[PDB]
Amino acid sequence: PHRYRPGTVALREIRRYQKSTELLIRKLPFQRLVREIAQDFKTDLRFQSSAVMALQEASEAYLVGLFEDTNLAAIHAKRVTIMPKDIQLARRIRGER
Amino acid sequence: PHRYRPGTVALREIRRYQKSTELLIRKLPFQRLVREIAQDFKTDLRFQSSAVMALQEASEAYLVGLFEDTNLAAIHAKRVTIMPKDIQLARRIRGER
Amino acid sequence: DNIQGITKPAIRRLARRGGVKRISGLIYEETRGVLKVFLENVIRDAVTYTEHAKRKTVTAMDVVYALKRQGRTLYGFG
Amino acid sequence: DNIQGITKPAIRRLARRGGVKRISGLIYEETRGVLKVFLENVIRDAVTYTEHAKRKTVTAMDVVYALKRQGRTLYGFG
Amino acid sequence: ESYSVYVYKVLKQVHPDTGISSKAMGIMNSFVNDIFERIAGEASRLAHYNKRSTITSREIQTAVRLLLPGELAKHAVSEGTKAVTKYTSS
Amino acid sequence: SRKESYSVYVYKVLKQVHPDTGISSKAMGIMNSFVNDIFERIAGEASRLAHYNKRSTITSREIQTAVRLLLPGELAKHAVSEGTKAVTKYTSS
Amino acid sequence: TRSSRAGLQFPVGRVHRLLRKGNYAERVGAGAPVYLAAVLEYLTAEILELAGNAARDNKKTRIIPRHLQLAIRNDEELNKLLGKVTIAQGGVLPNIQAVLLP
Amino acid sequence: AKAKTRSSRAGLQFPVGRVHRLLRKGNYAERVGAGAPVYLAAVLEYLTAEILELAGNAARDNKKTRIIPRHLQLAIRNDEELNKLLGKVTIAQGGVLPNIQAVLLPK
DNA sequence: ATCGAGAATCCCGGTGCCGAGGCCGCTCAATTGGTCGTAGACAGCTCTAGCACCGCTTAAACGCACGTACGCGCTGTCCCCCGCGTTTTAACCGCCAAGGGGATTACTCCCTAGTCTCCAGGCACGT
DNA sequence: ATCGGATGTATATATCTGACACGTGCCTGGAGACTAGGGAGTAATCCCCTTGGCGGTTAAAACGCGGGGGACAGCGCGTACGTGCGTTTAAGCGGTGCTAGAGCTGTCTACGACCAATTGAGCGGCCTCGGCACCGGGATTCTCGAT
DNA sequence: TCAGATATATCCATCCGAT
Repeated sequence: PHRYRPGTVALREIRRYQKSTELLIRKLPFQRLVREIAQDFKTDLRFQSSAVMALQEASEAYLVGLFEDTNLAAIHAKRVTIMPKDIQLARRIRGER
Repeated sequence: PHRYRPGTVALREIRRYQKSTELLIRKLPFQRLVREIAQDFKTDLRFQSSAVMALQEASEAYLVGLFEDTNLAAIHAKRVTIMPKDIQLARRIRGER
Repeated sequence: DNIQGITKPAIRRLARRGGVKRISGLIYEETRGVLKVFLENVIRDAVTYTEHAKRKTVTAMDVVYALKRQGRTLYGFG
Repeated sequence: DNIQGITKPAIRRLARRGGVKRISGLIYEETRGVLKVFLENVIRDAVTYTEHAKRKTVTAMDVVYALKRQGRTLYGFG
Repeated sequence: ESYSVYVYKVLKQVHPDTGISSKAMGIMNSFVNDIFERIAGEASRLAHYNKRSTITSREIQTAVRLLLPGELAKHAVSEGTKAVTKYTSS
Repeated sequence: SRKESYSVYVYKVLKQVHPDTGISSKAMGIMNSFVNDIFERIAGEASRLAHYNKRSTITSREIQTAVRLLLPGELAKHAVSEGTKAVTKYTSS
Repeated sequence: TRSSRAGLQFPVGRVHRLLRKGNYAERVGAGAPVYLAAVLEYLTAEILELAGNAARDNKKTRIIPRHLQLAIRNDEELNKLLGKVTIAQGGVLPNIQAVLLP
Repeated sequence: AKAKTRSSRAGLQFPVGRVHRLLRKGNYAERVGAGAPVYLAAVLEYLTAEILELAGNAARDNKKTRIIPRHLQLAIRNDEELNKLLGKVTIAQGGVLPNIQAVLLPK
């Protein structure tokens, strides 16, 4: 019926996702990935739950910061969409690479 | 009657400067600039020449890195000439505010 | 294989909180790679810290020590 | 107005050493501003260190410490 | 072993009708510990710098001048000097 | 008074590595400052690690842990191997 | 108690034993721990009043870490001191670039 | 009896007693062991030898006998591990490694 | 899709120069050989929270059409940065004098560590 | 500009509930006194290292003037990408049970702090010639208007 | 031990789709 013009819903969800404080990432897949990565360095380890929570918080915060930086990079080139060139630029400048 | 193309001297000076390791900045204007800045905190201060040289090296290295970043940001933007939007973006992404 | 545990909607939600309108289809793999490399970069120090103490479990203080080592201080877990 | 002692050719030489090819006219003021800010931020700490030791002459090692504050770690002197 | 009741008393001094969560308590404890660590480390490093052997008021005043930004430094050093002179007065 | 420097040792190491190569004084200052920086960084990391475990002394193993933390990747692999070889030399005495 | 002698709230004894046991220096002075107590009191007081103001701006009588994030990020001087730190469960202040809006 | 230096017992070249005195004076902990300074001296010696090898190679490459800071800068910038260890340090009088962007090259 | 005048650059060889390296004399910090208090190496006991499993439920991830807007290529305009000649001027080098303060040395004194003795307020605990 | 319907936004009402602030007990850390001696404050002296100026020199900075090519505005197209809809999946959630290992307790001995001789390696002063920068000349290779 | 999360009716600011 009423077909929404694209972009307006995309413009939405900034209000709700900037006031929310949730983790936005599933718990069990993340814990399985953490255990998979830790399997390489040393076998037969056990993980504290609080450590997993803190890891998740740090990781999501780092991704949010990187996305902010790459958005600011992408708006420069008179474009609106993100391109992996922008990610490469952002990690190139700030000294991570 | 023989005039070079407008963009060929640039590469020659890139080469000769990058194979160079001199100071590239006059000494007396920098010394008087440092004294003018330092007069605002505690008057009648007596600088040491080695400190002046250290400030020279640190500041020049910082500027060289900053223009490298600016050139990279500009060449991302399908352009050759740099404009102050590039320098402002590079300063902001590096986190200096 | 567990790197595919991060589906597209999670990435889109993170990007929306980041403040973006439109994302291309190539972003997901780059985000996955950056996430993964960050994980081993942290976990290496974490496991070293827990190994020096002659234990078998990574406490939260180890993770906090690992994060502070790289200059990314975290508050909330002591 | 001593800040205008940093001439146009000097900025050109530094830009060339950076590895840029063509520069617009308005860059000069921005460079002269950012360099001024950087010198402010260094000299403040250096003067603090020299003032603490009841001295009135600024030695180079104090500048080395001051750069060490921002994590620049100048080599050579001292 | 934490600074639990002290921040609560300070809050009662400034805001007699507001509460805090446990998570806010942890954030306060960790923040105070971090700031204390920074100040103590800078003071120790500066005390070694001058071939000195003790920690005095001058060293910490210099460290506070060095770490905090401009406007906060004046207020902090003023309140600290007020505290030390009230202490030494009696 | 007297100033202390790492000049003689590094000169001996150079003559052990490359028989016929010279050195300028500025390079010597670079080497001295580099050695001081590395020593201070390692010592600080080791001291913090010893505090993290409610210890009160400096043994070799936490130095090894600090080396494993600070040096990037494979460059540590030789260094640790260089350490254990040296220390067991001294234990034999 | 020494804390009441200077009229503060933070303890002189705890910071004193921390300074001696933390092995920063061989010997410690006398008025230095008091100075630390003063500066810590100042920092905690200002941050708590800022957080309380931000909380009552949301018709709330309790402090939550969201209020702390909003308060910390809203001051230019405080943002400079804690630029490189992530707060657990804190969220991010709202911002939208102008070009995106139609 | 005849006194033998500890650095000679281990066969090292960097002094050991100096490291021990510095660690005692450096106020890092209450007390120190005997097995630490030898390990630290070995690590320092290995690192400085590793850098000196590349420095000498770089100097030899341009038919020169001495060592100049330009050679050290090139040696550090060439090796990726040493670059990572020294990623935020400025070498005075060192210059910059040669690099020219590909797009900027004329067609 | 080539070439030659010309301009920038590599190479050989001669020249002076200054500091990198070597030699020697003189110290104090490293070395030996002892003693002595204690930190943790070691063994042993406990109780918890970390791991594993299962059944149920539902919010969410996914595959699929479908219309579209914007990313990108193209064309065209025009203005402004570069290259080159011409004309100052202030950086720079070498020289000189002068005086002030940053280290030194000696001397004395007072402030915190140490030791012991006494006493409550602040950490678990319960509602 | 303009309105209509239709989605998603704040606001009040009611209803649990689970952290929450408020008492309680007791012992481990916090004061209070006396001493010493070693580090730190103060007086006096030099010598060197910085400041300041003078005059000659020319490398580099400043000014002016075509002119080509890079920045930028407008047009057009087609495809990757938003958005709803039906459908499947596995993440949460709540129980239950088993046990490896974190964490605390009690000894004693090997180990490092510390002190009194003991001496040789490392620093400062004084040569000195050989690698290295400079310059001058010739030989070499790239460049752009010409083909 | 009650301040606050949450179910329920509603709710006002906005946007497409023509007009």
